[PDB]
Amino acid sequence: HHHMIREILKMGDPRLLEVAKPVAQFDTPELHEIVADMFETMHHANGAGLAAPQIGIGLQIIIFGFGSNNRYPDAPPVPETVLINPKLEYMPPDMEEGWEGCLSVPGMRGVVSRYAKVRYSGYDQFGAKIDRVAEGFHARVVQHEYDHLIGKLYPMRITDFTRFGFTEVLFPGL
Amino acid sequence: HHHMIREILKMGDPRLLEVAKPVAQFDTPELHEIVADMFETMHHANGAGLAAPQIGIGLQIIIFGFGSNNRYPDAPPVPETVLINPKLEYMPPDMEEGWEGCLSVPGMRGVVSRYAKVRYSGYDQFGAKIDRVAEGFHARVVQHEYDHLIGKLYPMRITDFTRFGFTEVLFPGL
Ligand SMILES: [Fe+3]
Ligand SMILES: [Fe+3]
Repeated sequence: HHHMIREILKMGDPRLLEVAKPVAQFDTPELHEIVADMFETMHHANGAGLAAPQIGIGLQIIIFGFGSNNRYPDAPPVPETVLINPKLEYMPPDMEEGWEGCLSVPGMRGVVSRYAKVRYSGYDQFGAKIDRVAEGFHARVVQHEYDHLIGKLYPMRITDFTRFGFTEVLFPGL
Repeated sequence: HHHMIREILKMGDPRLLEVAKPVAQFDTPELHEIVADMFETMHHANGAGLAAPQIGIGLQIIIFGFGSNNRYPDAPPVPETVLINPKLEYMPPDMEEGWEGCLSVPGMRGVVSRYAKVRYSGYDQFGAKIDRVAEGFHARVVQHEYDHLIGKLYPMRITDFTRFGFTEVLFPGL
């Protein structure tokens, strides 16, 4: 055996449009391996977050968080988190527009409106409960990764396609 | 003073969102050079068509046509055409969906609804009048290149973002 980093599926793959299945058991060796592979893939690609369907695993698992990120240099530190079987609550009415990218949409960015604040709950990989209120970029990452679990990619959320394009044109300094 | 092929602007460049100005004088040395550069750029990139704003020239000039095209291998021959100051007439109600790409959106395809038939008129680079009715892929490429003159790129026309993604995933053989 030689370890191979897991590849990220690109938009157009029908697996990214499926609705992920819940994780039935926590703290299994296999789940610890999945989480390790997700962090390895996310870190190698300078991701802000990653959802398991993006590496072909149809499960409700998301990871996110960094101290600094050079694909999103304006983003503040976000707590490193493993969030399994998430439940989100959106807090209307305050929305914020922001530029988003996605490792499954390589080379692009677009403006997406997100809730300024969300509640999220779920479980870590050991089965411990998580229950938080998030705002700003933290809230944006959680919404973006949650969307992957319900088959949504951020171009589906864009309303203004004059603000969608290639990162090297939109953000040359990056 | 070596000739440099003109580069194709990528989506995100604000020049692609502008509304192109009409050509005021036909049959000038400058116009013949623009047309030559457009064909050079289009052919090198296997384009089905090209609009002057895509090479940074804010003028109402489109070119299109080929015997065969390897980015759209199912497309039939389309008459090679230079169309300046185009006037299009859309013919409702018959619409057709088809997979479109764009040299300004490298690496992607998406399903776009177009009129099955259009009328188009305008002038060639010598100032002679052109007036045709086009159907199918011929009508599709004329609509696609005309859109470039009014600041529209095909993701602005997509309504089903489950059918938008990377060419290498959607069409592996290409
Ligand atoms: Fe994503
Ligand atoms: Fe185009």
